[PDB]
Amino acid sequence: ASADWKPGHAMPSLFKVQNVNLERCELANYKQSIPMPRGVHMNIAKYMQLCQYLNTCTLAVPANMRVIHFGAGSDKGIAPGTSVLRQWLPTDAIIIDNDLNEFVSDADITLFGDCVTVRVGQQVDLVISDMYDPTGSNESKALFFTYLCNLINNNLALGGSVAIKITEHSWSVELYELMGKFAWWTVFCTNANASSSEGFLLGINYLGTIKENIDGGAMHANYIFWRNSTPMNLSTYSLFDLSKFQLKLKGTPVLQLKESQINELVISLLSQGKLLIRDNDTLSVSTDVLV
Amino acid sequence: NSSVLSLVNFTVDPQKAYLDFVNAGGAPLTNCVKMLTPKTGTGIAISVKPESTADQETYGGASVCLYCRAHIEHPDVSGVCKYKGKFVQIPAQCVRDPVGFCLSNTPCNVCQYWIGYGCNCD
Ligand SMILES: Nc1ncnc2c1ncn2[C@@H]1O[C@H](C[C@@H](N)CC[C@H](N)C(=O)O)[C@@H](O)[C@H]1O
Ligand SMILES: [Zn+2]
Ligand SMILES: [Zn+2]
Repeated sequence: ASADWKPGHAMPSLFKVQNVNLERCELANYKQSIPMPRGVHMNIAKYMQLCQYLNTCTLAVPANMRVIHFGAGSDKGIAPGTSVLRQWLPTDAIIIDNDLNEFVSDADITLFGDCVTVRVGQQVDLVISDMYDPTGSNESKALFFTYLCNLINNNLALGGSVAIKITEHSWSVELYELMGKFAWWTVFCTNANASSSEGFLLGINYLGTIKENIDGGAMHANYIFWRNSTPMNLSTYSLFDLSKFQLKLKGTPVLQLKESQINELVISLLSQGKLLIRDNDTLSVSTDVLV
Repeated sequence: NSSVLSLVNFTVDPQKAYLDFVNAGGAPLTNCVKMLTPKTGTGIAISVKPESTADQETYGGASVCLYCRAHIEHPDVSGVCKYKGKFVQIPAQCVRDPVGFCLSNTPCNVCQYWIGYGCNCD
């Protein structure tokens, strides 16, 4: 099984183009858990495998790279994912993380409270969300997805990317449809958490304009159809060799351009992971006082 | 964890309170963030990326800092933590209590290795 040695599985176009009803998700290895080496939290393997898959994507990686990590906390009050992001990202990357509840992390900036209180003063380069709310029909959810959808439309650099956790029941029509505004997208399921309906909705290289017309409710039905169709074995073999784990130091340029200047060359560079368009000031991220 | 963490809020000497506690048999603080790394690093104490050798484990810095973990003021004159946002290498034989180890040891200054656990300056 070569897929044992890959970090996970990505939803193929074979299933993106289907037209099916939304069914219940039925996973054969449900209630099974991958063992971890003593002292290693499972979310370490899960985040590492997500980073490993993103290593194969055309991520923009500038100097002073702007990364925000939502849902970074745990009931243990620690943030293993943020530490993986620190291990993965360039040393000069700026990591901001956030969670409803108190935690301690290795981020540069840590903000407690509802993600809606998180004020992004300037556009960012990568958004990671592990936000999940454990609280008959399976309809599109609002929750933190309204905030994330607006962030994509306003506070994400052209050329930027997102990786947003969804599950069978925690998902959003609008967020699937926003994936059509990236140069490429998929849902990525780690091998470490293969027995869960969890997936990471990836949008790679934001274009600010519709490249693919997506029916978000039908696409979540296709995602579940794919999960129901696809054996996935628990595994972390991809973590055995970590000699190339760190994100490539691409030196991706950051340009300021007006909308009228964005021609086919610029679209092409954004789409190849070779450019970001946004301000180059210093990033300001803070807690807003709401209501 | 809630036990020893609340315990160091009842003292003016959190370091001694933690060390005395684990020295008396108390359970070390758990849930330190242990990284997966190619055991091919330099072995220095604190580093921007993991640097464990074959005889070490690397941890997220904030998670092995008593002051970070208990949300109490750091003693450093600059007010900035020496571990937070960095990675800390722990000798393999001391992984049972990384928080106590960091409270009990010092990285060399003319050299970045743990004194007694890698620093060969004498
Ligand atoms: N609306 C929200 N705003 C900020 N955080 C949220 C929100 N909703 C859920 N969360 C967080 O979602 C997190 C889900 C956790 N499973 C995250 C685990 C964490 N990513 C890790 O590295 O282990 C919980 O800590 C929630 O508090
Ligand atoms: Zn600290
Ligand atoms: Zn020395």
